[PDB]
Amino acid sequence: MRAKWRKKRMRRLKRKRRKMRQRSK
Amino acid sequence: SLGPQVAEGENVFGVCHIFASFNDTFVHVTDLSGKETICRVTGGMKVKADRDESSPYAAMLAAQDVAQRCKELGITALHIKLRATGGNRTKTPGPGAQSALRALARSGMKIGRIEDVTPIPSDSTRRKGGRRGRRL
Amino acid sequence: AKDLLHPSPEEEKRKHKKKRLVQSPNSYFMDVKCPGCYKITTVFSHAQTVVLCVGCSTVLCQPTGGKARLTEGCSFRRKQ
Amino acid sequence: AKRTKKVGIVGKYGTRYGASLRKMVKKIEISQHAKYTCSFCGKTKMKRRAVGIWHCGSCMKTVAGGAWTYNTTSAVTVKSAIRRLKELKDQ
Amino acid sequence: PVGTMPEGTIVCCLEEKPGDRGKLARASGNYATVISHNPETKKTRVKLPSGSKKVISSANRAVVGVVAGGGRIDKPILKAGRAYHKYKAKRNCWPRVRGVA
Amino acid sequence: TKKRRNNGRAKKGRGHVQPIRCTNCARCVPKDKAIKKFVIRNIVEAAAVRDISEASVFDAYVLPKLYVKLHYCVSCAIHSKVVRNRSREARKDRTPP
Amino acid sequence: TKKSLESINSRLQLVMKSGKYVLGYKQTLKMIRQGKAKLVILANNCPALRKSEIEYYAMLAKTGVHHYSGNNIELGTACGKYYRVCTLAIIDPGDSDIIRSMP
Amino acid sequence: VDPFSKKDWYDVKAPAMFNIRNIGKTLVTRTQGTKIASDGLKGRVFEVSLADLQNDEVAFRKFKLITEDVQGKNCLTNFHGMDLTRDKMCSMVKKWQTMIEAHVDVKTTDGYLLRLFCVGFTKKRNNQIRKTSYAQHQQVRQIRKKMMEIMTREVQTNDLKEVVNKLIPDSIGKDIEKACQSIYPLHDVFVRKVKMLKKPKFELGKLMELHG
RNA sequence: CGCCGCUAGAGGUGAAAUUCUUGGACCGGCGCAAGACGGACCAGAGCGAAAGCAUUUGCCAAGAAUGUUUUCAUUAAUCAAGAACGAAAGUCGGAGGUUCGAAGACGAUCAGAUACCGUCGUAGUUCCGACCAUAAACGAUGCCGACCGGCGAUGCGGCGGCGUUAUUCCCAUGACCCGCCGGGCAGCUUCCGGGAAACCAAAGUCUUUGGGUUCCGGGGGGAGUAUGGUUGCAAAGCUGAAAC
Ligand SMILES: [Mg+2]
Ligand SMILES: [Mg+2]
Ligand SMILES: [Mg+2]
Ligand SMILES: [Mg+2]
Ligand SMILES: [Mg+2]
Ligand SMILES: [Mg+2]
Ligand SMILES: [Mg+2]
Ligand SMILES: [Mg+2]
Ligand SMILES: [Mg+2]
Ligand SMILES: [Mg+2]
Ligand SMILES: [Mg+2]
Ligand SMILES: [Mg+2]
Ligand SMILES: [Mg+2]
Ligand SMILES: [Mg+2]
Ligand SMILES: [Mg+2]
Ligand SMILES: [Mg+2]
Ligand SMILES: [Zn+2]
Ligand SMILES: [Zn+2]
Repeated sequence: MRAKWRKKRMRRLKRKRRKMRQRSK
Repeated sequence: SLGPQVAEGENVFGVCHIFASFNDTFVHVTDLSGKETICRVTGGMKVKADRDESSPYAAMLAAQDVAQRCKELGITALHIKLRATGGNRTKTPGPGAQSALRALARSGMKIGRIEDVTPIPSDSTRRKGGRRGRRL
Repeated sequence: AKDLLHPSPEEEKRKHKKKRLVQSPNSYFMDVKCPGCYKITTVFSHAQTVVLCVGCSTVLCQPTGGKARLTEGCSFRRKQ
Repeated sequence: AKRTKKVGIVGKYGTRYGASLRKMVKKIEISQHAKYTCSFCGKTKMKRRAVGIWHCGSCMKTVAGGAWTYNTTSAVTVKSAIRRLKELKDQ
Repeated sequence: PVGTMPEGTIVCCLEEKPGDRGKLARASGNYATVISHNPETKKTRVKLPSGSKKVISSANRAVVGVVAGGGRIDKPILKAGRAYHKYKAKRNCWPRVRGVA
Repeated sequence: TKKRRNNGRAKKGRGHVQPIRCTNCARCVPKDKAIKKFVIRNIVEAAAVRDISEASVFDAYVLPKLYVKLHYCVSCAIHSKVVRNRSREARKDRTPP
Repeated sequence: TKKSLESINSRLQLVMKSGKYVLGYKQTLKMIRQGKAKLVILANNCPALRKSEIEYYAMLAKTGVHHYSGNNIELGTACGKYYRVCTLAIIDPGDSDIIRSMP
Repeated sequence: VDPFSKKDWYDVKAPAMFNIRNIGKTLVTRTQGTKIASDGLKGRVFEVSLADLQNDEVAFRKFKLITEDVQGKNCLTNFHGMDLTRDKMCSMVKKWQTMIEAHVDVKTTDGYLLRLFCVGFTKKRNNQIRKTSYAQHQQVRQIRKKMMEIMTREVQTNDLKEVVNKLIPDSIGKDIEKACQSIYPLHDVFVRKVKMLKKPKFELGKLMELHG
């Protein structure tokens, strides 16, 4: 696994957790 | 028919466009103006196989057919213009031109001066292959 | 063992202006014998501005980067 | 004192009709309510009349301008093309 | 008249037929493009604001420039009140009720 | 580690070089990195020049030359047999005969 | 054109502090009737009636006319004052040569 | 069907004072109702290279012709433009030179206005060690102004007959070569292209004047 | 796209097909329209603080370097906080849409392909207004100042050379050739020394250890992640720990 795609999948997980916080503020 | 000229000693000229690509070879006979097509036989008109229409064996058959039709219609000499896919593709001609020039010079068809009028763009417009392009 | 105390004058001429010891200026003051009536004018060598005689109102030195090129061949002297 | 930080002139509306719509209306409200330099008398008295019409206070020379500015940039391009086609090859 | 002006001239308030006092391109901020003059068979192509290229006569007239008031549809109406005043100024064209409703 | 002092291309003073497309695989490569040569051929292969010389109208008064800027990239140039590999002491060399 | 424009602005800078000049249309009327004015400067966007009247008075009273290609705001900037001016009359230059070079 | 048995042959007459007036023979379908034979033949052009027109000059400097009309089974052509060959244009382009370009519009004496180009390459001197041979670009701007200036006072005061008679020995290129050596020794300055963009009138009387 | 001539195939491949065609494809000759793009000339060349910058001409201000017996008189170097630009991609308005082309749709290979090959094609790629401030933003090498080898070169200024060649002819710049000087992109050799070596005239003047100054590293993961603060319309950016 590339460091680039590890960073982008952790970025997608960060966006998912941000949407979870916006879903339950 | 007799056509253009009787009492030989003066040649009747025609422009022979040869468009060679990596997939097909065009031989085309026009007058000195540029509109009146005299004969036009491609590679696929002489070769049944689609992978062998770019072969130099297709060029011999197409050029002999065109040289036969030109001797039937009565024109003597040819000014050969040579061109390829030069807009964005490879500017070098394909494998058909090397055989087509020999097959025109073999059976009649006295050749005048040959000029390689190839369409060369100014400043390298956008290539079809993309970023990293052709692979294997 | 290079002799830095008493070097060669040709070597110190071929060196740069400020690298040498005394740091003497490479410029000079030249005497132009203007052919107008009689006047001889002292003028700096690397003349930045134009040089006009007050008597004949002719151009003596053209402004040129480096040193000033001259007019018709007036003489010049070196006084140091 | 800087009372408002983002709404500007649009704060007369309030909480209604969207942030992007208020942001897009902000620049053209500033454009229609700003005074412009009169090209004839040199003053800043170009007040907006009805839509498309500008009016200078001094010397009363009413001019037909853009709908929201004094000169549309497309109209300035049209004026440049008109003078180019005028002095190009004598009509 | 459009036969006098050269090609590419940006004009407005032009005419379909010669002598009807201005029909085409009359809305605010619109223009036509004059091209393709012909000495024989006196015609002229004009590019209209819809993008259509119409062949018209060469004797009809047109004022040079664009119509003032361009960019009028840049601002949103932003409420029902300005739409009510706009359509009350224009004509009763606003009983806009949904046909499914 | 470093394989080359020049790091492939010849960019030393400037910071950006315009990419020029390749010929075989058509990849945009900067021109100081891409293999840029200039092929000079006869317009007819030398085994077929004699046939046109025998069947020519003029008495050998025309001899055209075909000049093409050839522009390969180093990813396909090794496959295209131009830029073959060398030794560590052989990478310091110049224009081959 | 840089030589001509920077020359005109430098001559105005020198007349600004060296010589004596008058300002405004009503004062240039008295100066062009008394004949003290030698050169007048009109703005680009001055109105045509005032422009033709000042040109008529100058060509009756043997006075040069210079049309300054510029708005009256930058003409006031060129004469060096914060307001705007459309009509100048250089009645006495200090060390300049506006009334010598151009006419 | 055999349409070439029905097709007709017209021979092409070049205009005067090249050396001769022979070009070749072209195909005409025939005249049939609306399609007159003098319709497309007026629009047909030609593109011919030398050693047959200019009485044994160089093989490059091609010529672009266009047929004005036909007169007694002989279609008479007229000058349309002038080009050079691809191998000559791509030749004399060395990797260590400086290629100076120029182009200018100019009107002739009559109602013909044309657009002509100019190409120049640098020249290494005899016994020169420095292989670069570049310029300071101020002489390049000055020589672009110079080559734009020379073509004005040739082609403005001369119409087609005199400018073709000046392009017979390439006197424009030799004049630029003579007036060029004070700046730089530039190598084989040619014009490389000129084409006609505006044509005023048919002018059969001026064509008879071109015949003489 | 408009016409003209001929004709059964033309594109696309390792090989075929998806695509268009007697409703004329493709090919040649002429004209028009659209927008993108500045090759060859173009180089271990130049400029710019970097990102970056290549058709001609005009205008607008700017700057390096050089030549200065010209001017002021320590006005200087690096920088917490703060600020100006900042490739490409992405977001919000207005104009169109040439080519390419994320996604998407098929046609092929493959046991399996949605990928590598091909055909069509949206967003985008263009320009004008704003936002985002990121890269292998590289020379993986902070800035200023001195010293410590040579050589052949290149570009930019200055100087010298009854040397060579160009105008019409003394008068002056033009081009070549030889040498020197100032900073610059550079190359070869070397035991001058460093370093683990590759390699480096800097990555040297470091146990014989100290010229000034700014920022960061303390095994690998967790992790540039979580929680806070802050900027942004958003994607996200900056600061950024602990358990194990
Ligand atoms: Mg990757
Ligand atoms: Mg809208
Ligand atoms: Mg509705
Ligand atoms: Mg409703
Ligand atoms: Mg490796
Ligand atoms: Mg970079
Ligand atoms: Mg169909
Ligand atoms: Mg075609
Ligand atoms: Mg960007
Ligand atoms: Mg939107
Ligand atoms: Mg496509
Ligand atoms: Mg996929
Ligand atoms: Mg989106
Ligand atoms: Mg970073
Ligand atoms: Mg730093
Ligand atoms: Mg020099
Ligand atoms: Zn007013
Ligand atoms: Zn390649």
